[PDB]
Amino acid sequence: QQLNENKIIKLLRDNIPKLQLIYLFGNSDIDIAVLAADTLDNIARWELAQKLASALDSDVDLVDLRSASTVLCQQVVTQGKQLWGTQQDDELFAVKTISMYQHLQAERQAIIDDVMA
Amino acid sequence: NDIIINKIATIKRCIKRIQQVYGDGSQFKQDFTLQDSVILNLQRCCEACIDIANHINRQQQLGIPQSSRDSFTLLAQNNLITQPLSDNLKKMVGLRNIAVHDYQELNLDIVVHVVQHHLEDFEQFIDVIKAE
Amino acid sequence: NDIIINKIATIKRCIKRIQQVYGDGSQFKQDFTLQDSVILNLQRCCEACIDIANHINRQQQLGIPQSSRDSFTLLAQNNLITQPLSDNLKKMVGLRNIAVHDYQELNLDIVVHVVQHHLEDFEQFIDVIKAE
Amino acid sequence: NDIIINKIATIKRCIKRIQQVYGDGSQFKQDFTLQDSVILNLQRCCEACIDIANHINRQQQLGIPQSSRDSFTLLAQNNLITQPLSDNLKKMVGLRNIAVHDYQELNLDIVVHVVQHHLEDFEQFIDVIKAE
Repeated sequence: QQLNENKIIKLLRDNIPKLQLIYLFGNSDIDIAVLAADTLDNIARWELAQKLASALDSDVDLVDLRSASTVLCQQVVTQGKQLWGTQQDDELFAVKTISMYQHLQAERQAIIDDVMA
Repeated sequence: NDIIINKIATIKRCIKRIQQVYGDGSQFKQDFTLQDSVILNLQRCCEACIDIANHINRQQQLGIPQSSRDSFTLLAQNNLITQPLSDNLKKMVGLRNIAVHDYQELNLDIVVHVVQHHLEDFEQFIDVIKAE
Repeated sequence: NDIIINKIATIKRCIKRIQQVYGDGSQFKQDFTLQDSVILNLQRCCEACIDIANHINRQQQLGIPQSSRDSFTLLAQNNLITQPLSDNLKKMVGLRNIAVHDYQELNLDIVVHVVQHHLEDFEQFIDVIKAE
Repeated sequence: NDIIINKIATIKRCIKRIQQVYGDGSQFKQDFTLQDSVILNLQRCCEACIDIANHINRQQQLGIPQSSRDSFTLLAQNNLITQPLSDNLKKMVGLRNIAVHDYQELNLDIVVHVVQHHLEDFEQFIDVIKAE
């Protein structure tokens, strides 16, 4: 398992320029999230996900924490293990996501109340 | 509906405030109070647009929003607003999140360009939603 | 903590901005621009306090709050800040929401009273978090 | 919980998509594109139901589901759903596998029967999970 983590870390670092954070969350797909100084190209992001999946012999979802939704970032913050990156960036991203998720929960409360009877 | 009317009036008032306070824009980079007023009224416009979009999504059960930007995506893929207008409103939502959540140094040139070229998007959104 | 340091610096700058723009308060209820500036800086103070509360809650593994007021509630339940300070900060959050989202008629007298008597709550929160 | 909300919203979206693309059914058995859309959205409904069932089995610690059908058996054993509803969801389980491949001559009648008689089962699962 730890050997699998190193493959993920090095594969992401060797293909993502100016990479800042690598989180691992989630026999099906391996759930990886990344934050860099830029937003990954959608097609290129999926291509890197498929490269990771072929290297690990298991499905892989690569989450761009710069373009992903607030709910997904909140899930990654709440359960994701940080594989790579400084703790300062981790704390910054965590507090950003928590504050934005609180404001969003304030925003979308009526819709959730309506759809859930 | 009445909530949509109130939020449309709020957007119009905030746009008038932005246009009145900005002036010719010479003293913007110099007066911090002017910048504060313009930023707050832009944020208010974004909040009112988000509230309108969320009320419409709740009225028609278009789904739940995954983010503040998503509140307009759920409109775009329902053929209620055009993709360029949706993308511009999502740009406004990104600016608003930058302003209030402070996860990046706020860029004043972006603010000037949005004031000069993106309030038209708020008025287009008013036009589109008014004929509900 | 560098994040706490930067957030405290933001709160201090915004407190100074509120105090300077308000001045003696003779033109406050007459000039909407000063009102907008003070509202925006109060929002900045509130958001920075909310971010600090969320950071401290995640750091000490006290729980991830669903609302911004729940973060101050957690800080109080864990005896990190006092209940009166927690209630004061949560009512400041309520004032910010009133002023920004406009779900009730904004009372400028409350903004004046907060400028006169309630910035000390931000100062006290800074001094309590500083001596962690 | 956000997972359950999103999965319920996805089931609702896919049921609306099925009901819209199918229409009255006069053009369905003639156009293969409508059949493809209906098959895909039915499989999406079934997969989302299985996901909700597995998440509830893991949440309330009802047991370790040996299969995707056993995930509904765990819900039925603890009287969270009725046995007829569990058996109908198990019916839907076989729908996704059968409709993957392109034996059109058999599955067409089966897909029509499912669209006519088994969307109420998805809605009923949505309703009974909603009460949690």
